Amino acid sequence: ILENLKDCGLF
Amino acid sequence: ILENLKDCGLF
Amino acid sequence: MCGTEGPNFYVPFSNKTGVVRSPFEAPQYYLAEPWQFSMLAAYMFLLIMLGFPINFLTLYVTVQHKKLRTPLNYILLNLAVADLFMVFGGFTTTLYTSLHGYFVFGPTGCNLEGFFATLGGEIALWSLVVLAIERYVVVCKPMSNFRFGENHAIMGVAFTWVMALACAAPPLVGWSRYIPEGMQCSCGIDYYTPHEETNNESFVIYMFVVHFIIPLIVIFFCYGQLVFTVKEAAAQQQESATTQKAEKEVTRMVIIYVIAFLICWLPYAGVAFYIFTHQGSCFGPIFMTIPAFFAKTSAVYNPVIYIMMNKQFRNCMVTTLCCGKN
Amino acid sequence: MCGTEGPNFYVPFSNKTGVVRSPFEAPQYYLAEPWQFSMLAAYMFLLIMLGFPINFLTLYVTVQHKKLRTPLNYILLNLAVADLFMVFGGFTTTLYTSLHGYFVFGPTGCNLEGFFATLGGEIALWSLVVLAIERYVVVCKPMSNFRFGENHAIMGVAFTWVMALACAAPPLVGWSRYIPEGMQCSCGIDYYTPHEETNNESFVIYMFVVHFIIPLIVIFFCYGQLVFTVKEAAAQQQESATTQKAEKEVTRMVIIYVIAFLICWLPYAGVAFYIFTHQGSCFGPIFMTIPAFFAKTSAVYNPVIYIMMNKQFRNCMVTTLCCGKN
Ligand SMILES: *[C@@H]1O[C@H](CO)[C@@H](O[C@@H]2O[C@H](CO)[C@@H](O)[C@H](O)[C@H]2NC(C)=O)[C@H](O)[C@H]1NC(C)=O
Ligand SMILES: *[C@@H]1O[C@H](CO)[C@@H](O[C@@H]2O[C@H](CO)[C@@H](O)[C@H](O)[C@H]2NC(C)=O)[C@H](O)[C@H]1NC(C)=O
Ligand SMILES: *C/C=C(C)/C=C/C=C(C)/C=C/C1=C(C)CCCC1(C)C
Ligand SMILES: *C/C=C(C)/C=C/C=C(C)/C=C/C1=C(C)CCCC1(C)C
Ligand SMILES: CCCCCCCCO[C@@H]1O[C@H](CO)[C@@H](O)[C@H](O)[C@H]1O
Ligand SMILES: CCCCCCCCO[C@@H]1O[C@H](CO)[C@@H](O)[C@H](O)[C@H]1O
Ligand SMILES: *C(=O)CCCCCCCCCCCCCCC
Ligand SMILES: *C(=O)CCCCCCCCCCCCCCC
Repeated sequence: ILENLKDCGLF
Repeated sequence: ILENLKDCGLF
Repeated sequence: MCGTEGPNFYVPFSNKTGVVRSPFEAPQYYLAEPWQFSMLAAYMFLLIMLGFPINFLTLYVTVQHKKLRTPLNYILLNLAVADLFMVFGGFTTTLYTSLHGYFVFGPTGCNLEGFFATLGGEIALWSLVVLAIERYVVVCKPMSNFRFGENHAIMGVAFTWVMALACAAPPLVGWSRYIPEGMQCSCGIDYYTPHEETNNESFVIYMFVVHFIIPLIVIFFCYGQLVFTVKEAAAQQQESATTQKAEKEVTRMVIIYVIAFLICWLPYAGVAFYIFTHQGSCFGPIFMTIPAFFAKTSAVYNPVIYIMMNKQFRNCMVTTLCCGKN
Repeated sequence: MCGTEGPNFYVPFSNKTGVVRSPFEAPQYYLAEPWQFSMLAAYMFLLIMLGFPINFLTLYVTVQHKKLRTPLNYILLNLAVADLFMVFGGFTTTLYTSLHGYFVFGPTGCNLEGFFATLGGEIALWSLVVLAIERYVVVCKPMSNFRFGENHAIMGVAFTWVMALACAAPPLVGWSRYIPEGMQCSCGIDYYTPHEETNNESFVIYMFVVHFIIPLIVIFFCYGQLVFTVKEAAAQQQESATTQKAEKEVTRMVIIYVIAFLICWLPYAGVAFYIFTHQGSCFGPIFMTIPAFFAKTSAVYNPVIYIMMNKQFRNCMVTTLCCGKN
């Protein structure tokens, strides 16, 4: 998920 | 110098 | 019987002393010492001070940086713009009027000031909602083969605008109404007066339900789902320390998002309710200010939480602020 | 003839209208509209808001973190403590008195409020000086075989205290004096009135010379030397990109340190001087406020520059603020 997490700025 | 620089918090 | 009534207002004071004057007309120094009007102003200043930079900088940085201009970021810009209405439409107006001790701009003034201050804070709210929905979609991948694009981002934003008009516009044309609230220097929605000629009673609920509980639920669902999805993916991948951090840090944030959300809208819902359900009850003009104190400060702390604490955005600030370098 | 005189004060207004009252006695709403007193208060609030956190947090973090408790950091703690006197001794007092419109605590009030507000800001100044001296010693290695220890750090601090008393104490016992300055809600040193019974003329210079130019020079020397030493070491070591950054970033900071220092003390020196050298000249009570506006805000921006921008300190804040983690 870490990819999408980044796009959302959540991680 | 980079050592002392660090101790002073300047770099 | 607690307050004073007039055509377009309601003063939380007993005119048995014969001292009560229209808030469109004279200083309400009987409602509260003048120095308390000063502190009100002090505050409005504060929120302008912090709130205008923080929020404005957000648009600015989004200009210097190409990496910020992504669909998943649109709603966040909505969020800052909203906050700016909250500043210029509310905070600054109220700084001026507070300094007179009454709502100098009359009822039209009250309608505008009320409308933008209200519009602004609802866009912000629905931003926060739309946001969580997108993050849920993108991450919980609830619809298969679905990728979130610019055209969704656009509706996302539009939808907050429509939602927000759905609440700020009614009072301007008969369903509920705008009146100087609190110490009468600002103008909010009417939700404490049972003013039949406009059906405050009903709007109040519709407000409560559509504009509080819906959001509350959605936001809690979407983020629950997400703190679920990510907590699961972590378990299924212990071997990774990064995925371990991610899941841990994503939780920490969603807690914040939520806590901070109750802090903003709980007071108004808490009061609106308690008032609705204790109709024979007198409420101070300072105490009537409490719920609005919380709701306004979010124009500072929402940027901080959803923007300054957002990894992407933060960098470009520190970069921009520290002069192109660092 | 421009002002009004009294035993222990000087009001920047012409009592030909017969309206001027002692600032220890009645609101000076003729000196300035009341709303301008409100804005004064608004400000004092601001500086308390930002200034008290920032500075207090500095002590706090230095407690949670063992890596901060080093000799090269003592003077920085001095700096925060100073700022706190500036807050509680000055900022908050002035918030109270501003809200009355006159210096309610009388002359003793004026002596205290003046003394701590003045003591505080001089420790801060001399901190900034002592600091640059230490950084020069440690880095320019001007004395061979010399290592800076805790026992130097201690004097360093003591010396700022002595220096500071050397300026705040005289006015309390006859050389110059403390009087409500500006819009008369705060109490500064007397430097614009030629009050022979206390020799303001002389102290003013001694102030100007010892407590401005000395610092100014020292600070400029020590940092010049240092931006020298480091610019040289960089050249002599091109092969290193890190030493390249260091020298580049060290310059950027020393520029700031300096710019920011003039911003703080230039106005008071600029005014003190222009007044000394245009003795037949009338100066507004708002304009008399300008120099002090700059000098007080440093209780916000000095922590930011010398502490929040200090790499060590910053980490432990972000750590402490974000709850043990990050
Ligand atoms: C609150 O107090 C007074 C007394 O009831 C009201 O003011 C009077 O209004 C009439 C006109 O309607 C005037 O001729 C009197 O001179 C007023 N008296 C005083 C002392 O002001 C006032 O209207 C009431 N306020 C509200 C909001 O209705
Ligand atoms: C400024 O204005 C007035 C007039 O010169 C001064 O007040 C008078 O003071 C005497 C006592 O010394 C009183 O009996 C009068 O009643 C006062 N007049 C008024 C209108 O207040 C006042 O002292 C002057 N202020 C200063 C700072 O000296
Ligand atoms: C500064 C003034 C502002 C931001 C006023 C805003 C007031 C609201 C958005 C009130 C709305 C609500 C109720 C009236 C009752 C239930 C809770 C809300 C948030 C839906
Ligand atoms: C808030 C009030 C404060 C901090 C007042 C401070 C005023 C001074 C420290 C004034 C000192 C100076 C002069 C009077 C003239 C030359 C410049 C200074 C800084 C030495
Ligand atoms: C939308 C509502 C989201 C609620 C999220 C609640 C998350 C609670 O998350 C917590 O995470 C810790 C690890 O980080 C665990 O040790 C705790 O047991 C767990 O309760
Ligand atoms: C105490 C006073 C210190 C003054 C320091 C002035 C430093 C000016 O430093 C600047 O550094 C740049 C590289 O970073 C160079 O390109 C400029 O030529 C140089 O003027
Ligand atoms: C480009 O590199 C500029 C870098 C340095 C910016 C330093 C900013 C310090 C701001 C301190 C707080 C100032 C405002 C206080 C208001 C009351
Ligand atoms: C531990 O991890 C806590 C982490 C989150 C702290 C979030 C703080 C947000 C503060 C926003 C500004 C609040 C004050 C506004 C005053 C007018």
